[PDB]
Formats: sequence, structure tokens, C-alpha cells
Amino acid sequence: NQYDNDVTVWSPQGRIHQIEYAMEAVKQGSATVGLKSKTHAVLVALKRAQSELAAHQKKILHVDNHIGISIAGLTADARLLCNFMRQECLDSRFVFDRPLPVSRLVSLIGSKTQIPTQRYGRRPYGVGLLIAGYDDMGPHIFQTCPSANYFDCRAMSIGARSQSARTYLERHMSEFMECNLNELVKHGLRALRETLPAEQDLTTKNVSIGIVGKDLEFTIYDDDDVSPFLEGLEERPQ
Amino acid sequence: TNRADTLDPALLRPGRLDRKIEFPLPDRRQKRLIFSTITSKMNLSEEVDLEDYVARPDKISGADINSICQESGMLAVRENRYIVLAKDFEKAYKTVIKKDEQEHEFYK
Amino acid sequence: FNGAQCKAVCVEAGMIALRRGATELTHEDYMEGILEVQAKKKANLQYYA
Amino acid sequence: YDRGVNTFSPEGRLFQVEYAIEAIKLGSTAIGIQTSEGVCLAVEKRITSPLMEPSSIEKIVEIDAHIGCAMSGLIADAKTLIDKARVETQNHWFTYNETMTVESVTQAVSNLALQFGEEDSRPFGVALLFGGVDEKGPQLFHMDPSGTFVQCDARAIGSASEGAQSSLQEVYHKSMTLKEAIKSSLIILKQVMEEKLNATNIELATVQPGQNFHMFTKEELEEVIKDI
Amino acid sequence: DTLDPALLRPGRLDRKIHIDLPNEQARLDILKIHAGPITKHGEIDYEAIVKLSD
Amino acid sequence: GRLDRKIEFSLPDLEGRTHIFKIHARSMSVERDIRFELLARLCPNSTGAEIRSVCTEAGMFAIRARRKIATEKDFLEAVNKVIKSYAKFSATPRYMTYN
Amino acid sequence: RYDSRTTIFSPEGRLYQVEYAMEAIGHAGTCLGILANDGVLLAAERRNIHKLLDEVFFSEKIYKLNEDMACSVAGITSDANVLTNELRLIAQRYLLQYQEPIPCEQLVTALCDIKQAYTQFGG
Amino acid sequence: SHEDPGNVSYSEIGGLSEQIRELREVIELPLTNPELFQRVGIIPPKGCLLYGP
Amino acid sequence: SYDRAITVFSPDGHLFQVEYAQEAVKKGSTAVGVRGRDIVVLGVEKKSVAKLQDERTVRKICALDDNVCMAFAGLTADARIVINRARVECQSHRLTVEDPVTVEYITRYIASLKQRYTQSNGRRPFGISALIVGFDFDGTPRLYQTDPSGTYHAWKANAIGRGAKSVREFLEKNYTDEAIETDDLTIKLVIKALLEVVQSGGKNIELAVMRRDQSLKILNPEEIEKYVAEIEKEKEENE
Amino acid sequence: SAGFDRHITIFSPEGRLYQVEYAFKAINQGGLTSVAVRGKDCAVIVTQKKVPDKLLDSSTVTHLFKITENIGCVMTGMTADSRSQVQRARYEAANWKYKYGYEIPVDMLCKRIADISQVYTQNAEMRPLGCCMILIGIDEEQGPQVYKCDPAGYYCGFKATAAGVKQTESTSFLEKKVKKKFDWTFEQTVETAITCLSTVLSIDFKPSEIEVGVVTVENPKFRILTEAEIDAHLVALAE
Amino acid sequence: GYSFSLTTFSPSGKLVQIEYALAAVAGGAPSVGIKAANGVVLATEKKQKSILYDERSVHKVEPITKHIGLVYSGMGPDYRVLVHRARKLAQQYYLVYQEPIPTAQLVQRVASVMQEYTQSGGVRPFGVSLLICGWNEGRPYLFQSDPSGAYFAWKATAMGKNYVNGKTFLEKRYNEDLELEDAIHTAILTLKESFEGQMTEDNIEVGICNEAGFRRLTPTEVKDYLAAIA
Amino acid sequence: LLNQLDGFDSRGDVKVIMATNRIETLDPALIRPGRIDRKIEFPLPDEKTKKRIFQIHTSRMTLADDVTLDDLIMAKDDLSGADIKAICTEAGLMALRERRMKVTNEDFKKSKENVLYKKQEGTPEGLYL
Amino acid sequence: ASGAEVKGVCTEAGMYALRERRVHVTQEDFEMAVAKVMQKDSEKNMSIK
Repeated sequence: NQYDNDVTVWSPQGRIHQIEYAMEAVKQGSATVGLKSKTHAVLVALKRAQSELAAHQKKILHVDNHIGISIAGLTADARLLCNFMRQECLDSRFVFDRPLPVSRLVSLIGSKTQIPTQRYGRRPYGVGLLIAGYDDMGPHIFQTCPSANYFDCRAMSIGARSQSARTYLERHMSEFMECNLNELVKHGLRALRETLPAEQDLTTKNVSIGIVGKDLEFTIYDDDDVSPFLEGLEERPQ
Repeated sequence: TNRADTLDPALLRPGRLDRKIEFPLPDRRQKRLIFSTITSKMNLSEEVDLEDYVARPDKISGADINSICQESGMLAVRENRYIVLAKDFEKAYKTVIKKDEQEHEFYK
Repeated sequence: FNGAQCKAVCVEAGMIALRRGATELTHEDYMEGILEVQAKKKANLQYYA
Repeated sequence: YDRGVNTFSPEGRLFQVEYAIEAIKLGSTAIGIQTSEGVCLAVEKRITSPLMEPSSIEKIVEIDAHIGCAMSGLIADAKTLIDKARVETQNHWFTYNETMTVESVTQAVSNLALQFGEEDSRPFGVALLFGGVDEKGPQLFHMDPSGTFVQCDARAIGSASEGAQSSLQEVYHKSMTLKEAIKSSLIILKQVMEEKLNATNIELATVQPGQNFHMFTKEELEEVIKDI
Repeated sequence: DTLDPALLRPGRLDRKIHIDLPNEQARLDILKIHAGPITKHGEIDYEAIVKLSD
Repeated sequence: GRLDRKIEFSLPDLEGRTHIFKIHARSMSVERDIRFELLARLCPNSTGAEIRSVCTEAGMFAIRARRKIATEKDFLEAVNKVIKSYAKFSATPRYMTYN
Repeated sequence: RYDSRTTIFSPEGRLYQVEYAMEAIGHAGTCLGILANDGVLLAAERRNIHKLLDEVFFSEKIYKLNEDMACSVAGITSDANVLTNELRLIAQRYLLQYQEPIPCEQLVTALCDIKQAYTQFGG
Repeated sequence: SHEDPGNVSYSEIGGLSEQIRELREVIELPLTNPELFQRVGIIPPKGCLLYGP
Repeated sequence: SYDRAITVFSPDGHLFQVEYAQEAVKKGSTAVGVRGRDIVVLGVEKKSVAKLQDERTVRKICALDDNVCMAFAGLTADARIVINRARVECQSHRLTVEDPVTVEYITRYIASLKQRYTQSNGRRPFGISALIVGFDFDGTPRLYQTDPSGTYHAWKANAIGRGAKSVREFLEKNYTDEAIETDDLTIKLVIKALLEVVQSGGKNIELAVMRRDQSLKILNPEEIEKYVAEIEKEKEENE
Repeated sequence: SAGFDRHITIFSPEGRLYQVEYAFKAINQGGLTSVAVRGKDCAVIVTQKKVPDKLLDSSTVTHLFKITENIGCVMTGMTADSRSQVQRARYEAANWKYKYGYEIPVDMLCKRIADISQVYTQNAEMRPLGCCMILIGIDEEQGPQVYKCDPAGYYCGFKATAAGVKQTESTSFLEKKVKKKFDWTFEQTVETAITCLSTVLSIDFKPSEIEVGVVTVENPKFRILTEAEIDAHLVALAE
Repeated sequence: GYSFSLTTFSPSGKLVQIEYALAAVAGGAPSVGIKAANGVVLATEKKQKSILYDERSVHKVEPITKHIGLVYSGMGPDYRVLVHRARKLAQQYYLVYQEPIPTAQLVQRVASVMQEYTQSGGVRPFGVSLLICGWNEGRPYLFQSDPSGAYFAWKATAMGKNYVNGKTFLEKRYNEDLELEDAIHTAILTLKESFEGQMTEDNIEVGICNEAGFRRLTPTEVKDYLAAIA
Repeated sequence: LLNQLDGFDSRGDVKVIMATNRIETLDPALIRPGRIDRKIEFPLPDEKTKKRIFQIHTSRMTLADDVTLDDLIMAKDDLSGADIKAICTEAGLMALRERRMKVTNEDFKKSKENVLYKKQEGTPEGLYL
Repeated sequence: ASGAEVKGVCTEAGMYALRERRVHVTQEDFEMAVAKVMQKDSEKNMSIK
């Protein structure tokens, strides 16, 4: 275990444990769920608070007219990659005068997060990105990792106790592809209501939904265009 | 013994050193003497020259000349001859402290 | 769950059903043996937002 | 082990930031309360000597004509953040002819609350309470060393903040008034301080939308204390 | 290795002789020593056992 | 089937120490006008046995002056005695940098 | 215990390299100067008085630094060449700047600041 | 000392025939006859060490 | 953590080396300073004459401007660096702003330099604590103190160095609102402070004053002898 | 001994450093043998290949690296250090050709490579390139040359030259062989190289395992032999 | 287990990493150098390990200018580095002043370089002791340096294996007044005191310094002179 | 001692005081409460009381009063009172050794440098300063 | 040295007179004994200091 301190050191089993520790630091964020149809991509996160009186720490944040990210883990690295993300967006928006395809942006994200994972003197980024976007070929739902091994999916979920969410995504990923926005969003929160312990229920102020559409600009919602989204439910099967 | 870190607050002293004499080890010209005396215990055919390996920088401190003698003569006892070759010297220079060796010859 | 937690879950299903004075075990008490957090704790949590 | 800002934990986490969140707790207390009438704020000085001149200890400083502050724990990290915060709001007024709102102020501070890096310096040791009046009325804001910035309706910091939060959640609700919150704050203060409450211990800072200037009460605070 | 180099001088012990991890003929011969009391048949694929062992 | 429960406890939270303040306040000669939550803040890590030491030390100050009605200051200087002036000697404080 | 480098302080607080540089002074050649008006003198002890040297240097401890100043030396020898060259260069830069000889106290404080620049920094 | 069971001879072992013969020359000889050693006149050697995995 | 280095927090939330570099200040020579209402006064103890040298170069009280005065404790080399940079800074303030330099500005500079020196990579903190006394704005007397952390902290009287708690306890037990200055009660208060020194040998006393319009005045140890004589006379008059 | 655990490049007591004398057997992890011979107006390199695979190629296993059009070399030890050293040699020979206008002599190239290895040794925080290099070339007014460059930066150069794994034995055969004063008529050189490797390794193998690099004062270009003429020399020494 | 590394002093002693470099110098090949009345003689002891090596490739005696000789006792790979530095530095002096550099100024600047490598904290010192000489302004000189940055001035000295024994012979044998030939005679005597028994035209390698300039002798006259010189 | 001192055989009112110099060899089974309640160190005193202890140890002898004990008072940084005892008596012993009633300051030098083996409190430090 | 390396030099000069054959003990015999029991400590190119 005396080899288990820095990024540079290969282990005698070859698994650099700083990467594993950054993964475990990602595992202690909030739960969040992102999933797409053929025409609309929806990512839904969960808010928490420091106390009763205080407001809730937000997760869905805006990036660009067709790009929005979810997040889990650290917040300084979150805002760091946010500023880098907005910067690379407005860079290509300046130069090429087009919106960015999502895949080259996430390749730039991996190449950005490569350097703090190989040299000495920076930590791997504790980060929980769930990226929704629109290139010419429709919605994309990508996820990242602190090991920069970014994935493409059709529905993922990261954060605390997000595995029951994954089971729900397994048993409805065939059903996801056909539907319009409303029941899609309520499938997302029929993942979030299983990301919670059963003795409490998802209220208004703790949930957040961000829709980007093929003709719809990326928009965040909070409690008021979410009060329409929260009705249309039954109780859990007790 | 080999290591000298045990005394001289009291052995080798002003006043105590009356015959307490420091004793180092012998110079070149001594390996020739050990080669003369211990190989006179074996039979020495009549002509296998012996200064040909003092010129090698063997440095084989003065017991293991008899190790050369033992392994070499008894390797001739694998042939059961009492008469000595130069092949005894090669086989007792490739089965003795040929490890470190020889070289390093960098840095002087 | 290892077999340690096998034993832990079934004895916690006993004990959770032993709280309220039920007549026998109950499926939700098995589940709360399981929802004895899978023995994974705590968190504070602080900075994970 | 954990020794160093560039190594995680087997379970989380730093372990340098956590030791900073521990290092907050030793500081003096402060209590700020958001009310739609305006944001009030209070602090304890913990005066040691009679030679310790009370008006020289800074806790409430003035960032803008409607943006106040309070500090915690280490003094000089707070001095750094206050200096830069003053500079950047003036830059906002430069390029926009308007007032940088308090959320934008605290995002501008927590851009480098954690820009800590000694190569390619240490994390800061201060908790901050921010009050101000933007276009949305009054605002009360609370950040931390880790940059995890959140809005709070009535946040208490530093020493004895547990009972401060508990007895604060006892009395507080959403439709409070100003002076009721002021005396409710100094009641919590003289339950959590050690010395006798008088003219020199505490200091208030109240900002109103119609009273944006002078976020302070100067020895009418004596009249406020003697009304308890 | 950890033996003191005062003990590595000959005369005391004459030579350090090495026993190795076996070779193909060595594995085969010690295997056929171990292949003795066996109710086998005409099936013993010696070369596959020795070559597939390393 | 013999020793199967393993009841857990550790250092008390804060309110446990307020309860022990109640306990070792009621069983000796103090005054009933004082608070304890400030003293509970002054004991981040301590034991109820050391709360007994704190109460007997406020009693030692209540011996020093002829006090059977313990002030808040008696327990103030008792905690100041135990946790900062008898933790080892007196001089882990004596710098501002903080307030 | 709290040894490792010149920085940081010891737990009382003292310094490590300062005292150990003093104890590096203690085993060296002995110098002195005397109380005199209308003149001042220096004394010095010859290290390595062996018979097979040359003595062609006229000065092994004295260094006539500007015109009207010399200096003896004690301690580790080869650091002093770096110091004497730099000191001569400081006084000569002063003379270049003013065309007046250096009044010796700002010379002394200049060399003290040169030494103190390696007392503070690390490592 | 006398807990020692006698074994089978070197028919159980193999692939060390060089070690068998040479280590036999360094062990077995001077109690078979110590006087070929004294025919050449050399004192017999003393011991060896075995090593490896 | 451990007592190595300045960048790591403790497991309970402290910086060991700021507290540990305060110890060298806590074990140094004493120097006090009070303000009268029109004349300011301070001085150091422990002249510590070794019978065979000059002492005009070892002066622990200096000035940066015609309005402000210095003092320090701790080790003297860090005082030499800070004073050298402080003269430059006071003159650079004179370069832009055409005022006489306010004391609060130069103290903010000293504390800011000291703290940005302490934050950085492996730079040893300045183990001093200065006293910065001056009266500029309408002749208003001020005195501030420093710390290795970098906390300027305005007082009305002060005591540092060895046994500073006892010395400050005497200023505590003296410090009357009346009257006033009245430069005589202030002179006698300096005499009582130096009589309240850790040794008060009578010859190791070094004091310098400023009457808020003048420059620094170094006194003469015969006037101080008559001051000690009238202190002994008042001590006899107490009986 | 150590004790000091020899982790960085410092001086140990009595008196050596252990990093370079650990680098001297980074050659020995290569498992490879090289022999160079200078007798007369020719110069011969010989080095075998250890290819167990039929899926592996045979052209790109070549260790003979033609540095310039008149200078060849061979490498042993680990491969990455060897190839990087070879590109440094090519770059610096081209730098010679650019700066000085003519073809580099093989002495200055070995000096420059040794100096690069010494700078890699003098400054720490870089691995000391654990490979050994043997050079050959023809120079006017000096005939042919054979040189050796060490990982330490100790160049030398001499008549019969060998480095790798088993070259105490090779230099023993070359002392027992370069002692008779006969001339070396180029097939004497090829025969002695093949038979010295054939007595050190004792294999007596196909013409497809060794590589032969020659240079001669009749065609000063570096030249690598073909399977046919290698077979011709091998059966020409077959009696 | 201390000192380690180069940035911090011992509790009381000296710079252990410089003492170890001095020990590595003392563990090196022997040499001797003698300052006479008109010239300076340098002599080294250069044994090949095998009979294979050539004696025309590596050179111990090495000129710095046309009138300044220089030998060492240590490691050639560092020797060549600081030789090249001294070359470039002496040619820079001759650029500045258009005059051949004096030996004292050489020893000052070379000592400055070696001292700069003894500074902290990642580079090791040289394991090289020099013996610098030259004939500047009539009187010839002889300057020994060391890895610690220091320097001296000798009439005759030695460095390497048995330098103590060779020096005790130098104290007895040498004097103040000789010529270059008698200096070479006593130099090969004191080198032959400590070298191996077979000393030939190639095991030694000798350069001199007349006032007419530096001269590096050949194996022809070296074999002519040491053909049983006494 | 354990089973008798603060075991049974009811305590009541029996005062027992134990005293040491060091605490390392103490079994903590006796250090624990029940058996021993209060833990009381003693600081080696400040110079403000060193002046009185040096005065009173010198209160009953003849002494040339020009000499300044403040050298001795400031010098030894961790003096006990046995130090002061041996100094204030041994200086008079060095003076009355050659039958002098009053003591010279270099007899105080001889006294203190007898009393402490290698009186090493000057630099370090010495050079605060 | 600490007291009687005087006696060491005297004894080893008597030993030099013992190996040789003399009855007069000159000063050069004592100086050879000084070379015996005074060298090591020796060793220069180490003044530095």
C-alpha cells in the first residue's frame, strides 16, 4: 500500500489506484438519470441541501444553445470544465460559424482530462458529466469518467445508489425509443423515484429536468414547469 | 575481525599502545608466495608456469588459493592424476571468484 | 452481498420483525434487512453537492 | 498519510479541504438572516483587551453600495478575497455601467476559492456570509472554502453554529420582519457568546432596498440591545 | 543473498551449486519417475504434458 | 446465539453532554439560573466522567470563593481549567489570528 | 527530528542550518583585528603550513577588496570566492554609480542581504 | 538426530546428474578413501550450499 | 500534517508553523509603546552591552518617514529585510500620492507582504512582530502591531517580547483615561513602563519619542536617571 | 554498503556509485552477443539474432544500424535506448555535416555520444540509457577504426572488440587469438569472427542467424552481407 | 543515514557528498607532478585492462593552450566535460583580452565552475582532482584543484593510489632546484614506486612545460628515456 | 500497594501524597482516577522570582555587593533551585577557600561552571538579538 | 594526543632500534616512530575549513 499514493506509480497489479479512488469519489455524488428518444434527449438530476432553510445545490447547468451537461462529484472541477466547455464552444462558434458536433467536443474533453491523469502535479478530475446534444444525426447521450474513458449510451445513470436506476433502464430501454417528451420525462423520474429510499417521496424543490430537442433549444426547468411534470403518477407498489 | 568499529577508546591509546600494534594486510609479491607454498603441497608436473595469473588482478584473499588448490587438484582426481595442468588454473578461475570480475575500468 | 451479509440480512429480518411484535417475519422486513444500507456508510457528505 | 492536496482517499475525499472545514469552526460566530424587507447581519468580535480598539477589528466590510460581507476563521485569506472581490465588482461596473449582482459576485469569488495549486496556493481557510440587494430584492448567500456555494435564508457560521442553526430554525420563518429578526439574532448571540452583551461586543449590518447606503448601525445598537 | 559475505569465502563452504527449475528432458525424466505406479494405457502423451508445462 | 447484539456507542453528540450537564448539575450545589449549551460547545471531545471533573472543578472554584450557588463563570473557569489550562499546561492559546 | 531542510523552523523556535553553519565556522582559521586609531590591523593563522607549497599568492585570507578595505575570512574556503567576487562587484558598481568610494556600511549590509537571501529561501 | 528416516537412493531423483556426480565428489569421496586426496597430498574440501527457488 | 510545512493543515484545523514562528517573537527582547494625545512614545529594553563595541548600528528603533516610527521583536534579520522594503514602499507611496504616508497604508502593506510571503512555496515566515506608531491625519496618534500571520491590529498601548503578559498587565493596571496627554503623564508613564520592564537595570533602557510634528528624539541616560529617581520618590510617597 | 539504498545518483562511501554499475548489466538483460575485429585495412561486425517465431519477420530484426554512408554500428541491451541513441548519432552526424562541411570522423562522433551520456549522467532525474554501442568506420590517414561507447560515457576503441552477455569469454579468446603476429587478410578476419562467436556460444549454426557488417578500404561504404555470401564464408571455414 | 543530500549541513561535521567524491578521487589511478626551476613535469599511470586496448585513442595528458598542461586523477568522462569548459573559457579570455590567459585566472574560473556544481542540489560533484600548470611570465606554476572548489599551489605533489606513500617519497627525494630532465627522472622514480612491475612506453604518458611552450612527449622519447632510467 | 492504597478498606479521610521527577516508568493503573485525582507539575521559575531565590540563598553571607546576579539570573534557562543552592553556596566556598569573606564575580564564574557541566546557554541564542 | 603517545613514539622508536641493532637512540628513530604512530591521522586535499 506504500505504492498507493501518486498518479505516476504503476501498481504491481497494473491498476493505478488513484483512478479507482477518483471513481469512488464520483460514486458519492447525487443521483442523476439521462435517456434519449429518437427525437428528444432528457437528463434529470436530484438536488440536495445543507440544511432545511437553505436552497438546493443545482446540478443541471447550461452550456450552449444545444449542449447541456449534468454533473456529479467536485464542483470546482465542474465549473473548470464548464468554462473550458463554453470556451471551446464559443471558439468553434466564432471560427467555423456552426454549432459543434458533440463527439469532437467530448474527444476534446478526454484530451483535456488526459494531462492531469498522466503527469505529476495535478489530480484526476472528480466529475460526473452527462452530456446531451444535437449534431446533424439527432440526440446523443454521452457520459464521462475521471479516467477520461468517455462512453456513448442510449440511457445511463450515475451517482449514489444509481444501480436500481440501471435495472429500470434495462427493463425499459426497448420502450424508450418510441415515445414523445412527456412520458419520456416521467420514465426518467420513474428512475429517480427508485434512486431514493422508500420512506420519503420526491417533492418539487429537489428535482431538475433539462430537455434539448431537435427543434427545441436546451432549457432547464425548476418547480414551475415541473409541477406539470410531477402529476401523471401513481404511488409506488407498497 | 574484518570490521573495525568496536574500540580504540581503550585498546590503541596514548600510553596503552606499548606493543598494541595495528596490523594491516600484505602487498603484491605475496600471492606469488602463497602460490609457491600451497602448490608445493601438490605435485606440480614439472612445468606449468605460475606468475601468469598474479598478472591477472585476481585479488582472491589468501585462503582461497587453497580453494583453487583443492578444486583444481581434486578435479585432477576426477581424472585421478596427481600431475597438474594449466587447465586446472582455467577451471579454478572459472569456478572461484570470477564473480566480480574485472572491470569496472570506468571512472578509475 | 457475501455470506456474512447473508447472515446479517436474515438476522436483521428477524430483528426488524422483532421490533413491532409481529407474529412472524415479513417481506418488507427482509427488504429492510437489505435496506440496512448494504452496510455501506455514511456519508457526511459535503462537496459532492 | 493523506499528507498533500494532490491525493484522494480510499473512501473519498480531501482531507485537506476537510481540515479547512475543521479550521473554520474555531473562528468567531456570525449570523445573517434574509428577510424580504432586507438582509440583516451580526457578528461577535471577541474583544480580548481594553487596549484592543473595537472599531479596528473588521468583520463587516463594504464591497459595494449595496453588498456587505462577513468573514470567518483565518483573517488574511479573507483579506485576499475581500480585496479581489472589491476589484472585480468595479470591473463589472466598468464594462457594464451596472452593479454586479451578489450571485455573480460569489461565483466570481468561488472561481478561485479553489484555484489552489502549488505547481502547474494552499486552500483557503475562511467561511463567508454575503448579503445584498439585487433586482430580485434582498439576497443572503453563504459559501465555503471548497467553493460549494449555495443560497441560505439564515445561515450561521463558525463557533457554536449547531445550536445557532437549531434555535434559529426554532424562531425563523419566511414572513418575518426586520427588527424582530434583529432582536431574534442578538438573542441567539447572547445565548452563544460568553461575555456580557454591551455596546462593544457585537455589530449589526442591515441593508434595505430603500436604504441601500450605510449597511450599519452605530450606537443606536445600544438602544437595540437595551430593548431586550 | 542475505548471508554475510564473511560466509561466502571458500574453505568454509567450497562452492554454491545451483539447482534449477527443470528443462524438457528434466521434466520428462522426473515425470516418468512419477509416471510409474499408474494403471495407464497406450495413451501417455509425454510431449504435450512436458511442453504444455512451463 | 450467545452474544449477538453488539450495542454501539462512542463520544456523545452535543445534547448528550447537555444531559450530563443536567445530571451532574442537579446532584450538587449550583444555581438554577445558568445555561450549559455554551459549555457544551466548549467540550468538542470529552467524556461524562470528565463532565464530573468539570462539575467538581466548578465546585473547587465554589470552594475557593464561598459559593454554593454556582455562577455561569464557575463552570466557565472550570472548563477553561480542564480543557485549556489542564489539558497539558496553559499555553496552546495566546495568539489571535482567528477572531 | 525536525531536521530535513534549512526551512522551516524548529519547535521552540530556533534554526538548524544557522547554528550548524556557526559550528562549521568553529573549526577554521583564527582571525582578529585590534583597537587602533590612525591605522588598523589584521591577524591570521596559516592553514596547511606544509613545506611543499609555494606562498606566491601574498594573501590567502586577506582580500584587498576595493582600495582602502581588505577582509579576512574563516569557514568553508570556496564559498568565499563567490562572496569576495560578488562583494568587489557590489562596491565597484557603487563606485561606477556615484564616483565616490563605498562608505562600507551599505557594503556590509549588501553582503548580509546576499547571505540572508539564502537563509530565507528553500532549499 | 535419530528422528531421521532413511530414504530411497538417488533413483528417485534426476535431472541433476552433474550435481549428483560433482556433489558426490565433494561429499562422498574422503570417507570412501581420503588418500587419493593424500596421493596428491591436498586437504579435502569442506562443504557446499544449494539454492534457487 | 506534522510541523513540516506551511502548506498543510492540522488534523484539527491549525497551522503549526505560524504558531511556531510566533514563539521566536515570544522569546525575544521586550519593547513597549504607548500613545499620548499629542506626543507618542516607545522604547526597547535589553541594550545588552558586551563592554567592548559600539552600539549605534544595533538600533532596534528606526523610521521610514518623518511621521512614522519602527520597533520589532523576534529575529533581527527579518526586521532588516522588512524595514528595507518598507522604506522603498513608503517612498513609492510618496511617488504617486502626494500626501505624507498614512500609518494604516504601510501596515496593510507590511501585513500583505508578510502573508503573501507566508502563503508561497517553502518561504520561511518572518518571525517578527513590529510596532508602527505615527500621527498624520490632524495629528491623531495611532499605533498598530503585526504578527507572523500578517494581522495588523490597532491598539492604544502594547507589550511584546519576553514576559509580555506581565508588562501588558502593568499597562492594564495603569492606563488611565486621565490625563491626557499632557506630555508629563506620558513621560512618567514611559518611566513607569521601563521601571516595569523584565529587569529594569536602569542602564539597559533605550527610549525614543515623537511629538507628532517633530522627528525622532533619542534621549540621554541621565534624564532617565532623574525619571527613575522621581519614580522612587513617588514609591516612597506611597508609604 | 548500502544502506543508502542507491536510489539517486550520488556518491556512496568507499567510494563508488551504484546506478551506473547497475546500468552496466542492462546490456546483460538483452541476451545478445556482439564482436568487432580490426586486423588490417578492413573491419568486421558480427552479431546473432534470437528469433523464435515464424510469425515474426526477419528484415526488421536488424541490429546493424547504418549511421552514415561510411559509419556503421551495432547495438545490444534494451532496444528503445539503442534506437534513440542511434537517432541521436544520426542527428549529430548530420549536424557535423551541416556545420563543418565534410564527413565526420568516427572518433568525434563517439566523443559526442559519450558526452551526451555523461550529461544524462551528470544531471539527475533521467534514466542513463542502458545500452552499449560499437562503431566502425574508415578514416583517411588512419585506416579503419573500431570504437566502443559505454552507457557511462567512457568511450574507448581498439583492435578486437566485444560487448553483450558472454564477452569476458570473447575477450579471453581474443587475448588467446590476437597474440600471434600474422596479418589479417579479411577472410582471416571473417573466419576469426565466425569462429570466435562459434567457440563462445558453441552452436555452429545456419547462415540465417548472424548478421555481418563489414567495411573495407576498397569500398568505404558500409555494407551488410547477404545470405549467399554469408553461407559462402561459413562453408569456406568448414573443414 | 543522513546527508542526503546537498542542501543541508550535518549536525557538526562537513559535506559528506564532497568527502565521498574526494574518496572516489583517492581511489583512482595514480599520478605525479613536479614544478622545477625552468619547467613543470606531469606524469600519469595508464594501465590498459587487457592486451587489446590501443594507446593512441584516449589521452591523459592534455593541453589547454599551447603553454598550459593539465592532468587529473579520477574519471575521464567528467574530466573531458570540464576540459571542454576550460577550453571554451580560455578562448573567451583570449577573445576579450587578445592575450593568452594566465594560469591563476584559469584556476579561479575552473574553481568557480566546480563550485557552481557543488551548489544545491540535484547534480553530483566531479570525481576529478586536477593538476594544472603552465609557464606564464617566466616563472612556471603548478596548481592543484579538488572537487570541493578549493585550490592550492605545489612544488611537487601526487594524486591517486598511494599518494601518501608517493608524497613521503617526494618529500625525501625532491628539492627546490632541479632541471626538467632530473624532474622527469624523479617523477618516473616516484611513479615507479607505486605502479605495477611492468612499466613500458605505453603504461606511462608524460607531457612537459618548457618556457618555450607546452610539449607533450611521444612514445619514442618516452621509451628512450624510461629504458631503465636508473 | 495497589490492592491496599486505594482499593477497599474504606478511604474516608487519609491524606496520601506521592512525588516523583519523571513520569515515564509509571504504571497507568495507578495514574487513573479513583486512585490519584489531581496531577500537579511545577515550572522552573521565572527570573522575577529567581531574583528573590538568588537573594535569599545569598541572604546569610558576606558578599561584595558590586557584583550583579542578573548575569546568573538571566543565564541558566532551565535552572532548578538546587542549581541556585549550589551556586550561591559554592561561590562563597570559592571565596572562603582562600579565606575571603566577600566574593568576586569570577568566583561566581568558577562556581557556576563547576555546578553546570558545560554551561552552554549562549548562542544558541544569543542571537535573537 | 591524550597523555602518552609520547610513550607510543618512545616504544616504537625502541622497536625500530630493536629490529635494527643500535644502542644510541637518535632523533631520526623517534621521527620514524612519529611516522608510525602519528600518521593516520593524516590525509589532506581536505583543508577546506
